[PDB]
Formats: sequence, C-alpha cells, structure tokens
Amino acid sequence: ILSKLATNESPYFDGWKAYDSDPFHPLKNPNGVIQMGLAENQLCLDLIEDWIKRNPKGSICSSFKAIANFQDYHGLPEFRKAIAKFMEKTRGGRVRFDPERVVMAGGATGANETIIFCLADPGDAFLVPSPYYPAFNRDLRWRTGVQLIPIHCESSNNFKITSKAVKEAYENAQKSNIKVKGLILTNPSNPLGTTLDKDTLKSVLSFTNQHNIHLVCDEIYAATVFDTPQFVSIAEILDEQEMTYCNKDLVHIVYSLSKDMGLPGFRVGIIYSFNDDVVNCARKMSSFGLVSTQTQYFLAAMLSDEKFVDNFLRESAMRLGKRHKHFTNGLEVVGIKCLKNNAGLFCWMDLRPLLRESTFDSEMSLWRVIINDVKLNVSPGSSFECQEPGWFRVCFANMDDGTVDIALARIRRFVGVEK
Amino acid sequence: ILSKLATNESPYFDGWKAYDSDPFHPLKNPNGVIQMGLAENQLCLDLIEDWIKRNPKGSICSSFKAIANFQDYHGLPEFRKAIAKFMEKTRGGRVRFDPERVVMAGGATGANETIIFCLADPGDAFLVPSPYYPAFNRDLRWRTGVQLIPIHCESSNNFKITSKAVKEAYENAQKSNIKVKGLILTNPSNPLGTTLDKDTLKSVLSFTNQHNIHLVCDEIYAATVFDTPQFVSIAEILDEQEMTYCNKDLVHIVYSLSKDMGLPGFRVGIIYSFNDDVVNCARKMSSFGLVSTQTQYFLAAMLSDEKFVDNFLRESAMRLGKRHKHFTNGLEVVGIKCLKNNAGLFCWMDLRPLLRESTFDSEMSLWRVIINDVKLNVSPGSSFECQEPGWFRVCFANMDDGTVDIALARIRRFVGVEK
Ligand SMILES: *Cc1c(COP(=O)(O)O)cnc(C)c1O
Ligand SMILES: *Cc1c(COP(=O)(O)O)cnc(C)c1O
Ligand SMILES: NCCOCC[C@H](N)C(=O)O
Ligand SMILES: NCCOCC[C@H](N)C(=O)O
Repeated sequence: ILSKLATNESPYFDGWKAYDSDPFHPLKNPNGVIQMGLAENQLCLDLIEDWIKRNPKGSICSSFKAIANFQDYHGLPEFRKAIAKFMEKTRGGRVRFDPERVVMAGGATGANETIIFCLADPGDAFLVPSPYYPAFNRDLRWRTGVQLIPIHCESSNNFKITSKAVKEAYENAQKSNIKVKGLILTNPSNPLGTTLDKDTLKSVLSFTNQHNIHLVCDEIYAATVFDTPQFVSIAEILDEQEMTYCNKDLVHIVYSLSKDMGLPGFRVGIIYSFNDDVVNCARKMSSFGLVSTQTQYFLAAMLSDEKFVDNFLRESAMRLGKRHKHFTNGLEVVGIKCLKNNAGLFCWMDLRPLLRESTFDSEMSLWRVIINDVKLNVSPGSSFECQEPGWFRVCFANMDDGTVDIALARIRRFVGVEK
Repeated sequence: ILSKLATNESPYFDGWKAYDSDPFHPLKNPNGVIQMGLAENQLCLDLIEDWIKRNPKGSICSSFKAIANFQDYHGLPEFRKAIAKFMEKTRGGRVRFDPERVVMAGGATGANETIIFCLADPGDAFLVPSPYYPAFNRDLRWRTGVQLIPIHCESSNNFKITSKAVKEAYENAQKSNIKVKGLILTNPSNPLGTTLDKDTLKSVLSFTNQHNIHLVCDEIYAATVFDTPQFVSIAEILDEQEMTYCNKDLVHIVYSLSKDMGLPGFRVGIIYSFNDDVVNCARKMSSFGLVSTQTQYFLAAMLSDEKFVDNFLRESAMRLGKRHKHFTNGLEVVGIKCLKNNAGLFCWMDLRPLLRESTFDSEMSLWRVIINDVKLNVSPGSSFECQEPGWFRVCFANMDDGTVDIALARIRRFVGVEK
C-alpha cells in the first residue's frame, strides 16, 4: 500500500537507449551511435584538470576534521562568497551578489523544485514558454502538486516571448479557474540556446509584476554565451532606471555549475532570491540537498582564484563559439539551417523540409532514421513540448573535433542520399 | 504571495545559542559553555585522517573527467558496492546487502523524508515511539503532509516498546479516523542510545505485518554500538525462521554515514528498501539529493579497504565504550544515574531527583541552570517529546578527555552545592 506518488510511476528514451546499446567509439565501435542528446560541457575540463594539478591544496585538508564535521546549512562562508563572485563575474561584474543570500540545493534540479515549494501550493500553476527543459515536468510538479501552463512559441518570430502569448496563456488559465502563482523562464534558453533580449525580459518582468506573480529565472547557462548580444541577467534588469519600482519579493534566480563548468556530478545548485522570506524557507529546505562540504571546499578554492576564473570564462567562451560555428557551417553546406543562437551547449536545428508532412508523426518517423540509420542520438522538438514539428536539439559540447566531423559527414551523407 | 509552507515559518534553541555566544575554549574562553548537545563522532577522525595521507589516490582523479561528468542516479557502481559491504560488515556480515538496491539521498534527512513520500499521502499517519529524534517533526511532515502519532514510552520498563503501547497509539488514531501507513523505529535508539532487543523487534515487525503497514527502520547508529547485546538489524530479523512469512514490501531501512563515521558534512544518506517499487520511486527521487560524485569516489576508495574498515569498526567501538563508561562512572560518583545503554554518541541521564517537581516547567527551570550556570549545552527530554520530565541527553563523542573531565567537575560542583 504505497503512496500516490509511488503507485503511479518510456517512448522518448528510444534515442538514449539506441546509444547505450550501440555506443560509438573510434576503434571499438566506429559505426556506433554518437551522443548528441546530452547537454554536457567538456571543452573546458582540461582547464579544471590543469588547475587541480598545480594546486594540490584545494581538497581533503589540503582542516579535514572541520569540513567533514561542518553541517550548518548556510554552508562554508568562503563557499558562498566564491559562488557570489563567480556569479557577479559571469554577468560582467555589472551587478553585485551578496553571498549572505546564497542558498544551496540539489543541483538545479533541487533548486527548481524547492523554489516551487516556496511559491506555490498543490494545485496552483506556473506559466512556462515552450519549448522548455523537459525535466521541468518532474522537477516542478511531481512532488509539488503544482501544475504547468505553456506559453506558446513558434518559428516565425524565431521563438520569442510575446506579451500576447503570455496574457494569452495567463487569461486562458483563469477561465478554467486556475490560480497562477508565477512564471519561470530559462535564460539563456534551453533548447533554443538563445540569450533573451533586454527589452523582452523587461516586458515579462512587467507582466509578472503587474499581476503580483513570481518570476523564477533559471540562468544556468549564464556562462555558456559565446556570441553577441551579451547575456542580460535578471539581476541587471532590476538595477535599471525604469524597473526600480518592481517588487523584489516576486523575483528569484536559479543557478547551478552543471552546465557552464561541466560539473553536473558535483550537484552544485543555487537559489538566489531577492525575497528574504523565500531565502529563509529555501535555506531550511536546503538541508534535504546540501552540497557536500568536501565539494564546497574544493570550489571555494578554485573559484577564489581570480586568474583562473577570468581565464576560464574567457577561454571557455572562445571554444564554445569555435565549436558552434564549425558545426553550423557544416550544416549549411548540405543546406541545413539552424536557429541563430549565442549560448548553450547545443543548437536548435530545423529539419522541417525533411519531414514528409507537418505532423508529429512525421517528426517521430524522421527521428527514428536519425537514431537508428544515421546513428546519432538527438532530441526531438516534441520532447521539449515544442508545439511545431520538425525541430531537433543537437548537442555539440561533449565530444572532440574528430567526432564532430564524423557526425557532419553522416548528416551530409543522409541528406545527399535523400534528394 | 508565498506558498503555505513558506508563509508559515525558537525556545528549545536556548542551549544552542548560549554556547555560540559563550563558546568554551581551554585558553580563549575557559569558563565557556561546553558543547554536549550535538551528536557528532570525532573519536575516530584520526583514523580517517590517517588513511587519507597514506592513500593519496582516493580523490580528484587520484579519472576526474569521468566522476565530474557522471550524473546517473544509481551512482558510481563501486560506490554502491562499498556501501553495501560496509553495511553487511556493521551487522557482523550476518546478512547480505545487494548494492543494486542501494539508493542515495540527502543524508538521513533526505532519506527519511523521501521514504515518507513513498509510503504516505498528505494526511496519512506514521507511528513513532517517544522520545525520538526531534528533526523528525520536520523531516517526516513538513513537505510530506504526513502526520506523526506518538507511541508512549516511560522509565519503568526502561523505555521499551510494548505491544500494548503500540496498539494503544494505533487503535486510538483509528477512532479519530486517521489512516496509519506505517511505523518508524530508530535502532540503535536516539536519544536513548539503546540497541533494541531481538524479540522486541520481532513483536513490532509482527504488529506491523499483521496490519499491512510499513516498518521504516533508521539504523543510522548501527556502527556506534560499544557494548553488548550486539546490534540486531532488521535485515537479520527477516532472515530468521519464524519471520520468513513477513511481507518485505512493508520493510525498509534508512542509513547514513553522518554518525558512525563522523561525516555528517558529506551528506551520505542511503535508502535500502526490501520493496522493488519503493527502490524505484526512491531512486527517481534521489535526483533531488544525490551524493556528490567527488564524495562517492572517495568513499568507494576508503570503504573498499577492508583492512581499514575492519580496524575502524573495531577501533572506533573501543573508544566509544571507553569514553562512555568513563563518563557514566564520574556521574555515579556524585550519584547521578543514567539509562544503561550500549550505543549512540550520548547517554540518557536522569535528573528527576534534581527537579523541584515532576513538571516540565521544573525540567525547563533546571535546564536553564545547566545551560547558563553550569555552562554545558544539553538537550531536555521535552525536546524529544519525552512524555516524562527529568531526563536529559548528554553527548560525549565530540570532545577530548580533558574537556570531558571539566564538564564532570562542573556537574560534580553543581550537585554538591545543592544538598
Ligand atoms: C541541465 C539543466 C538542469 C539540471 O541542473 P542540475 O544541476 O544538473 O540539477 C536544470 N534546468 C535546466 C534548464 C537545465 O538545462
Ligand atoms: C543525526 C540523525 C539524522 C541526520 O542524518 P544526516 O545524514 O545528518 O541527515 C537522522 N536521523 C536520526 C535518528 C539522527 O540521529
Ligand atoms: N531530463 C532529465 C534530467 O536530466 C538532466 C538533463 C541532462 N543534462 C540533459 O541535457 O539531458
Ligand atoms: N535536529 C535538527 C537536525 O540537525 C541534525 C542533528 C544533529 N546531528 C544533532 O544531534 O543535534
């Protein structure tokens, strides 16, 4: 006699399974499936590996007893500070983050779930532009009892958020007598890999503020921007003249080191709320997903080395851009267009012309050819609740140059032999 | 407009505050408050510190990329295995643990909360003997909407669980039309520091099984036993002849390394369920509180060193016992009796004769003298929902010999100057 949650728990996992089954390897499995579905950042690990060698004092008492026995939920004082500065830094030191507000959580997964707990009761709702990070359906609803309402986005205006589409989704929900507690954005965007425009942000923070609902911003890809415009954080939107009168009790940021540092395995999630009560409730809830002191120690060390941090953010961006363009260009050879983007660890590719029809059935049909016959594991627009068929997210930050070129040839091959 | 949880959130923290304010230190603050309220294990850290030095390969790629990028929620294969054996070992290898069942969680705090999510819906109930680990009131209810029903325990039969008291609490709840989904024990016991008797366990697993409700066992102090009888794990109760027919879907274990290894800061919580569905649901929920891969690596290394593990469990028990007896004896000099115990990092001291009356008001009165005038931070029975005044939990595993002797003198002093 389990609980509802237990007693109530795989079609979009076909790609992921096809790979695990026949995993590509240059020598061992050369005709294997190339992983292009997971958003990992590895074009920089050599930068982190390096740092670790020349600095044999950023771990295991380089004070072992202290970090091992330390169990306060504000975490190590120096850990907070290094996280707050790493954040100011990512937004070009154009804003200040008070580390006394920095709260921990089980990576961004626990961050997003915890914040929802703080802003909505079972049954309440949250608005969210589509396409969006699929795990949201779990992270934001499963144990929170909170439901998600989609704000529709299409290819015409390149998938931008419009006051029309927002009030559309918003008002619509009201008819059904649904209580909307807030709106959650992802900026830079996932799966679009696009940094939201400054005015666009303003419009949304306006709508949000004009209806006293929250604006949760998951800026986890903040340090993956590799091309203009420059990333405008919500923290910056608030320090602006015309936005001075917005209620900071409605604004919150959700961060993590899993994507712009390539450390998803360290489970470093952060919640930076402009609301003191939320900061409180959020911290008390962090004792369910506190970052390991052992890991807090190591990061306080590495993130305190300005020289390293400045080099990384710069060096890393240079590679991501290099990689991205190299991939985009290859695709435009065989005539494949992508959604122009300047961030993320992937690109929003358009295969609408390869669809036999403009139906999801076709999208799923084509996708099967890619995971089985072209042997590349990629994600289909439907996985992200994209409301228009034909789009695929393709990740390019988890492999080396040679592999990126094999995939390109494979795509070049498949396309040629199709017209 | 926050959520109910946020918009709804300190008298028992007087002791904790008195210490932070005037913290004892041999030279700096010699007349300071001695910390005897926190259940930390440090009589062994030298054993762990040591191991780390002679083994400079149990951390940060001694394979950094791999552990850093690793994000599967079954965790590192070798991490599970070393945790499963460390567990078999703690129960005298008298039982076997299949590491394929080992699920992670945010320390025991996230373990206990996650399991409740899996076994009870908002409004359901759980039975729990009193006194109990105070954080339960948060860990088990706060975000689960599940309520706790106390099974009364008194000093007569030395605070044992009786079928009478259990069916008492159980049936009583039914009248009030409350749905009871299970019963959660702590063995060894907190704050009693007593390992439950073999037959006693059987009786409870019987009542539980005879009413198809769950039996969650938080055996977090399993490796702190320092005196007979020997710790009987619930895993062992199940491998017994007369218990062969009990439903394993109702039995679950909750573990952590925070108390018997002194690593509360590494947030290593485990859930070992004999129920395959719970194991599933529990794992999917672990992605909210996964142990850091960086920490999984280090533990897979140290816990794989049998020689070390055998020495530790043995060495550690020897010190805990040494310390405990030395403390108990001192107390019996001035005539202070404690509840006989063979585990934990504290002792259940009886100050009933010092109470001016048999009321909690008196208990709180006396407690004030101890935290302010005798300057020792200790926990009062009421903090643990003890239903009878006069008992105090006093922790003795977080300081050295000299400090343990100062406290004893302080208590000797206070007692003398009181009769
Ligand atoms: C990858 C991702 C996450 C996961 O963050 P973790 O730290 O790994 O938990 C959350 N949100 C978005 C939008 C992501 O892309
Ligand atoms: C100390 C304690 C906990 C906390 O375990 P953590 O790993 O620190 O989260 C849970 N339950 C009991 C009974 C405890 O004594
Ligand atoms: N979508 C389920 C959660 O897994 C985390 C996301 C992962 N980084 C990915 O991009 O698939
Ligand atoms: N009681 C609140 C949770 O803190 C954890 C428990 C701690 N180890 C203690 O013994 O006080």
